[PDB]
Amino acid sequence: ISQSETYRRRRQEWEIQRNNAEAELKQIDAQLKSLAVRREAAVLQKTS
Amino acid sequence: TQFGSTLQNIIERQDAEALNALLQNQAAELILTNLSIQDKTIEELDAE
Repeated sequence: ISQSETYRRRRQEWEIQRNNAEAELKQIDAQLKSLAVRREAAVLQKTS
Repeated sequence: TQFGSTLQNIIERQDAEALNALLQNQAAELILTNLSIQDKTIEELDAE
């Protein structure tokens, strides 16, 4: 039972490390969007 | 001579007012581009 519950707590830490990477994928995808707006403000300055 | 000095004054005032009307039509064009860059600054802060 102690081996069966060591493996359970190992899976529960894998779920936290899975959700840390999923929240970082959604964060970098939002940083790619604001950088796409920073480039459009640099093309309008190029037009200016 | 007095007609020629008067005509020289009018041409200088003509080219000084034709330049100032050019400087305000150019300043009214750059304000449209700088007001579009500010739209991309607010759109960035909604993306941040």
